[PDB]
Amino acid sequence: AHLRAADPPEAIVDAAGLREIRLVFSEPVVDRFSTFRAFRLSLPENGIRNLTQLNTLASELGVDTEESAHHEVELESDLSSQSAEVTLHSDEPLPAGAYAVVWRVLSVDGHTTTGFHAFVHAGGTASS
Amino acid sequence: AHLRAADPPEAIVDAAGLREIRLVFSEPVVDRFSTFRAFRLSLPENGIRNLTQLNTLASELGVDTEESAHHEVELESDLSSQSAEVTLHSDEPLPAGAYAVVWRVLSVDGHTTTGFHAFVHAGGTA
Ligand SMILES: [Cu+2]
Repeated sequence: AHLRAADPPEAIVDAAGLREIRLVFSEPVVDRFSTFRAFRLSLPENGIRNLTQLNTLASELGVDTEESAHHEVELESDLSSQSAEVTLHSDEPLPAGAYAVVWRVLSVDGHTTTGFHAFVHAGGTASS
Repeated sequence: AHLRAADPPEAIVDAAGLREIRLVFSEPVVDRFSTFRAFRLSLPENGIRNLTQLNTLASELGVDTEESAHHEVELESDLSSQSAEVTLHSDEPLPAGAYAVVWRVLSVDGHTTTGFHAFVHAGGTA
């Protein structure tokens, strides 16, 4: 499988009120065996200067990351579109910050893949 | 004259509770003839992918921008360090967002320059 589509995209977005992340894969995702988590990333003193730097940080996290050593976003996932689309619904609106979603997916073809998708939320839980 | 340094710098910073922007120029700034404004930028639907894109948005603003066409930050400015450093104090903590600071400076050498500085505040007010 591979990721076809993700919203928010890999971008600095405003999106005040954001409370969901959507991923669309190229194949149906098998339930149970596929898992999804997201993190609010700690930015280094004086920040990051492009999304390449953000991607480097995000690439080190995974589904077996330890929650107490990081800042996990609590969320609930559901499968749709004959299980090719995954919607991650956050408990409350996401504040501003840099975020990564990480996964391990077993696809209908029987292969397991891992990956991540990262973005910068420049809006807050509500409109300025 | 040119900008030597700025804090926040041109980056994506967390900086929860940010309420001031410091700019340091290469020459003393003349008060009154020099002015400073800041704006919280509207990002496009697709978001932006890099800070060059941020620069593009910021570079169109200036000291003669119309306040009602934008989202201006209410602030007070203060000169120091024999007038080469400018501190911009925001009236409330800055909410998260992309920002631009713009200026027109008259330097003690009698020359006027314009410029801008942009950053992304990815943290909140606390
Ligand atoms: Cu000059």
